[PDB]
Amino acid sequence: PGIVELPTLEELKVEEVKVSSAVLKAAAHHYGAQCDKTNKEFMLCRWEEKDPRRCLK
Amino acid sequence: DGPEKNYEKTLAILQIESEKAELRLKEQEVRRLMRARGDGPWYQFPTPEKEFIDHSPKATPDN
Repeated sequence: PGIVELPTLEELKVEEVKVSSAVLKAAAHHYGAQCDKTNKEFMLCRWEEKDPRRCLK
Repeated sequence: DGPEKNYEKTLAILQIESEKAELRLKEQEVRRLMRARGDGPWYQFPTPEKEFIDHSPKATPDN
């Protein structure tokens, strides 16, 4: 009965990494130390709030 | 002994059996209501156990 809300295309238009998987596995251990605060905030929101639509930013 | 004994003993027996009738019919209507709607202690049929659910953090968020 209730409509689903969804974000628009421009609420997802984002500058992407465009970077492969070995380039990324190599720098994993440094990306886990630097850029950990934002990543862990995103994780806490994504698991505390069970909605993707509530964490795009 | 006399007539008073028989008379009043009969009265006692009569109140006993009248009360028993009252309670039997009451029990019938009680069971009827309890089974038609599970508001009461009886005819509460079992449901799945609540304490064996895992509430911990999962592997995915949208568990």
